[PDB]
Amino acid sequence: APQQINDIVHRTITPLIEQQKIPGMAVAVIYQGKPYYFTWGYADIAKKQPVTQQTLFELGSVSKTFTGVLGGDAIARGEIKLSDPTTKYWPELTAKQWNGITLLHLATYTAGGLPLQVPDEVKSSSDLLRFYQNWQPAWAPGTQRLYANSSIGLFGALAVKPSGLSFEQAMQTRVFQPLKLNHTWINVPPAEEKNYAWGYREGKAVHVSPGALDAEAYGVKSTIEDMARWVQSNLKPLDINEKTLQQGIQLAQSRYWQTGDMYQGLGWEMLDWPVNPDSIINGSDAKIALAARPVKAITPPTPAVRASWVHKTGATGGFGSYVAFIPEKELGIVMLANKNYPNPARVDAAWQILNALQ
Ligand SMILES: *[B]([O])([O])[C]([N]C(=O)[C]C1=[C][C]=[C]S1)C1=[C]C(C([O])=O)=[C][C]=[C]1
Ligand SMILES: [K+]
Repeated sequence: APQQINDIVHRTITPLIEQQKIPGMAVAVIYQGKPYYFTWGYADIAKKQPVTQQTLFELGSVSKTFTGVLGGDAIARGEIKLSDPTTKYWPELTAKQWNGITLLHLATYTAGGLPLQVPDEVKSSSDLLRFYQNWQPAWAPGTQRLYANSSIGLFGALAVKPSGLSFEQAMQTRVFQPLKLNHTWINVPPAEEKNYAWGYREGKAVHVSPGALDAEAYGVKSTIEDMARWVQSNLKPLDINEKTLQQGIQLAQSRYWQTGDMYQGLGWEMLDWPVNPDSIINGSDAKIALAARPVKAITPPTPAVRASWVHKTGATGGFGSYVAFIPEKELGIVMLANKNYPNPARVDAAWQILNALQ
């Protein structure tokens, strides 16, 4: 690999692993459209299994970027419209607070304060309907952004309804397969367990537990190679042969709302480049605080901007992931770890690396 990439990655990540006590980590840097991989430590401490380029990590909320692109692909296929009322897909949502809430609001966390998490007690389809029917919005739709699994999660579930496929089948056939993400999974098959890293929380080995809308909001597991290919695909959508998928990727990076320096896409979040780490942290869900922020609609949405820092953070109880890329520089990075460490530290490292290589 080019020495400049080798050096900045090792000089940045080694200290990070030491400071955060991360058991295992994989990093990919995409430079001028080529991936370079790095691994450290352990996927399974007790069984002494090292992290490799084939190790599966829980992506946590980075899964939302796949959900956003799958929704974009459905829009491109003419199956759904973001301007469609949620009730068009779920007529059973008869409670009056749902009047005026569209798929756009669900996809962008602007429905009026849907909760951060779906309660553990909510499991079945009937439980889910009851939960959304009982939810009382704090605000009118399209006025404030409140990051939430229950918002983009519902968007993903509804977006695939016209297809006639389960969410998992739609993701596999319309996104994973076309992009050759052959070691990316919503449910890890038994044959792949030998490569599934354990997450570590308070020193205990853990894997994510089943939950309602998990697949849609935080349930994808993937390798550093497939994630590098996902970044490549999002950096250069015009190279994608499947027209609706190319279009869907472009729709997911469009700018729908602005709050401060941040713009909300479908799954992806974007800031204009150049920008410093402090601004990225404060202009993203990478902050320690859970924040309600008024938003300004971008009418109509701005098509994907090349000079942007496009990114997404993700976590599960035992994992911490981060993806960021800058289209106009053909540069990107994926950082996958089996410990859920502070988001600001992820942004700091990613920025240090990409700024050095830009
Ligand atoms: B996402 O923003 O990473 C999302 N992840 C999950 O809901 C999956 C998890 C299961 C247990 C812990 S995270 C998310 C993460 C968190 C958090 O800080 O743990 C909160 C809200 C959403
Ligand atoms: K589920």
